[PDB]
Amino acid sequence: GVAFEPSVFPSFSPISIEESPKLSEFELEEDQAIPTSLSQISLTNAILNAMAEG
Amino acid sequence: QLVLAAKYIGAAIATIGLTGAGIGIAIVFAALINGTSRNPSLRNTLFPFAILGFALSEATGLFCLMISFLL
Amino acid sequence: LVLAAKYIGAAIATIGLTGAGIGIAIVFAALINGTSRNPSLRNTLFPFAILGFALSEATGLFCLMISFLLLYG
Amino acid sequence: MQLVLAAKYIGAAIATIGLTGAGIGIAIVFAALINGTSRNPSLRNTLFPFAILGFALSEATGLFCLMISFLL
Amino acid sequence: SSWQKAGISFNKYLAIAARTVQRSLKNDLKVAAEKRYISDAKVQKLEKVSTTDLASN
Amino acid sequence: KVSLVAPHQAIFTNKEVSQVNLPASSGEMGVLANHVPTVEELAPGVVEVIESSGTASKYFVSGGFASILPGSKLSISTVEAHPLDAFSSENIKSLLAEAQKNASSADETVAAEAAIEIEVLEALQAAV
Amino acid sequence: IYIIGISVSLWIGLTILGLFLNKAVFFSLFVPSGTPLPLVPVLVLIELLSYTARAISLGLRLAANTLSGHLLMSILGNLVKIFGLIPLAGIFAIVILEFAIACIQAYVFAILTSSYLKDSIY
Repeated sequence: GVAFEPSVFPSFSPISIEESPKLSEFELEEDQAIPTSLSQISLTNAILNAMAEG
Repeated sequence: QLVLAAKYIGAAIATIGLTGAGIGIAIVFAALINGTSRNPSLRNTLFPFAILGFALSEATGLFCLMISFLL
Repeated sequence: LVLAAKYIGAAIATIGLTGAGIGIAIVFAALINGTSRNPSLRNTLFPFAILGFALSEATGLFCLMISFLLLYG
Repeated sequence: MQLVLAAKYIGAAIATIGLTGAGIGIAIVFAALINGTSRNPSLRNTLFPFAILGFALSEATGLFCLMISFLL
Repeated sequence: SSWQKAGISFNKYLAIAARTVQRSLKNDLKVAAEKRYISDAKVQKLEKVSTTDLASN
Repeated sequence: KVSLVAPHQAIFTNKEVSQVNLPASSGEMGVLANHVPTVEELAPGVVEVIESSGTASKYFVSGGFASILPGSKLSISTVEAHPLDAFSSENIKSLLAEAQKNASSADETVAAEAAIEIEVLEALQAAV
Repeated sequence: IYIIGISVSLWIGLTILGLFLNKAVFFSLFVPSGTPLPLVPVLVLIELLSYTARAISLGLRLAANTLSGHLLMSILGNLVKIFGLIPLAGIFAIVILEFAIACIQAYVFAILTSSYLKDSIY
């Protein structure tokens, strides 16, 4: 509550979210948008958390 | 001559049960091939249920074949 | 008459070919759909398809020998 | 009689063709109960009561068809 | 819906459903809630240090 | 054990729950004790969480992604989560009437946005 | 047309089997998937045996098309004895499907020959 530090957070794309190790452990609908929807929702969540901390 | 004629036709009507034994060996292999790609049921685990499940489905074909072969 | 009933044993015994013909396509449908999910290509799913097809084809080979033996012996 | 004895043996084989519906019926309820119990959480109740009652209804077709072939 | 044919992804579909549910609720319970659906930010794509036209929807 | 955390406040936070029924994309799924892993998208329905007895809290979620971990953990991440008593019947009829008249009346994304708002307003008004 | 179609299809099947056997004299043979098992020579119902079944299936298109046109004699006596306009719509749909079956049979025969030429060079 006095000092800060410059951190960084990586964001995966749609091609890297479906190529994980335990990505097939949960029941996900392969017919609908599941790989592209996970990367698009994570981009807005990571930008809001970084802007709030900044 | 009626007893010898019915013995030849009995070997053909008893072979109608091969549809369940032939499709049953492939139904157990289709679920094991699709489930092994989900990572990682390879060595043992799912291999023991596929070997034991195929022997139970093949018991119906071996028992039905002995009836037509006993004529 | 034994020659009249011998010809009928080679026609009704061929009814078991429906399970052997559909079994080869059932194992091939699961292997083709599972290989497109990345990356069961070399061995794994390809090696189990050769061994799995021999078990389903064993019922058709045993049923064909019964009808073939009545037409010759 | 020769005609009465020949029809009794043929009747016991044609009536036994209905075992395919009774045999596959017990496996259809068992396949849904095995896959449904893995999705949480009906194991000893809920789905356990419908599986015991559902198997008795499917087995009624095999018991009724067996009495016809046994009495012929 | 059919949001895959347009240029709406998962971020634009989730923001449209949250803004429509807040406006359809109680009008008196809108305290500290109108600022989460209104922004004055702009976007301008740069090239080479020149930039093009500034857009803000 | 639930982890229903929104993007403005925390509802479940700590693991102190039992059963929870949330509307997903397919059907109205419901988590029990040791739930299986299922990461399905949540639709605009009612997300009720039964607290042991009949102390359930009906929370009208706006849609998100119900994540179920393998260690009997349910993470219901939604954008907005409000109760059923925080909505008005007179104000809900004004939003549904304006979205029906604006649908199929223009071009661009004006007619496409009115179809999604009319379907979400009709489901919340029928659960009173 | 029926006897000439079966004789022409038998000559195409013998040429496919002779071309694959001539290429095996200088490019090994094998032609069998091995996966730690055996009894691969007993299931030799392809290559040589597949040419006889493919020639009878492709050559039967000429006999099947003539059977659809010859079936109009039984429906002509009943329509000249409900309204008879239902036979004109049914004969037009069967004639369009029979003419379109020639293009599907020609594409199926060319696809079967592509698998034999690719496997003989691999």
